[PDB]
Parts: sequence; structure tokens; C-alpha cells
Amino acid sequence: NLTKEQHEWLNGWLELWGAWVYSGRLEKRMSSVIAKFMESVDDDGMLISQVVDSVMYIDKKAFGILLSYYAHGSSKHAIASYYHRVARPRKMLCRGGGRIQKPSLATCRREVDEILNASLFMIYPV
DNA sequence: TTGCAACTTAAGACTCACTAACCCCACCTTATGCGAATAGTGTTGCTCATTTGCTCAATGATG
Repeated sequence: NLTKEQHEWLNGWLELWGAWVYSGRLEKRMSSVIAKFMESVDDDGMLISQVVDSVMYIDKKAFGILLSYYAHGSSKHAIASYYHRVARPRKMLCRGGGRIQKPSLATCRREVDEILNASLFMIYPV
């Protein structure tokens, strides 16, 4: 797990990073997913963009979520809201049981939280 | 003779008019503007209860 100084440090880096990118100052060549986000609208931001694209290159879903939170500046609650909207029925050993249904909102909140913590966790040493 | 109870007539207000069924249609709108207040609703960090999977723990049944 990361610490909280690392949280605030790299948090501020992703704040100026997403504020830098979202103005449109980044090129297509960094990612086609970064290009995808730029279809939906300095060396610091390009260095970090190589970092974040390098680590979060492989998932692209939480990478897009990461752009939604930092580049766009969206609240966590709306992200888990739409994410609960796009939910499919899954197998979970629930408080209810191992039946197969669409999960609750608070579960989706937990998932945005843990994909946040794991995302930041995988970014930080890079 | 005169008042007075008593009888008579008339005027007026209220109630009230069979039982069941089927079909159709018609149903009810015009100041602006501004600030203040409030309700709502949005976000987030943080609980609490509840089902399963699973492990210990013993005890008589069995090899």
C-alpha cells in the first residue's frame, strides 16, 4: 500500500498532469486511448504521460477512469454511479448469497476505490 | 260594545316519484422581475448486519 505523502505528492502531480493534458497539449502518439480521450473534448506532462501510459497501458479501462477523474475532474460518486448503471450480473458470494445478479452501488464505490488505490499503487515507483 | 279566543282559509316550503342491462362521447389555462430562502441533492468518509466457506473439537462407531 502507498503512504499518504505519496498520495498527496503523486496526487498533485496527476492534478497538474491532467490539467496539462486536458487542455489538449498532448499528441496522438502517446496513446490511441489518450487520443480517444482527446476525441472526447509541458515536458512534465509528457514525462508523466509516458509513465502513466507505460504502467496503465495494459488495462485502458481504469486508465480511462483515471483520465475521467484527473483529466476531466469528475467526482468519484458519479463514476461509480454510471459504473453501477453499466453493470452486468456476476457471481458474488454476497451478503445475500452466491446468486447471479447486478451488484449494489456501494460495491461499485468499493471497486472504484480499490482500482484507484491499485492504480496509484502501480503508478508510484515509476 | 269591544276585545279575544277560536275557527277557517289560504299561502308557502319540502319530499317524492319501477327494476336491471348495454352502447357512445365530453370532460377544466396566463406578468414580469428580483432576491431570499429553502429544499434538495451530491459527495464523501465512514458503519453494521448477514451469508458461505471453512476450520477446530470431540465421541461413539467402526476397523
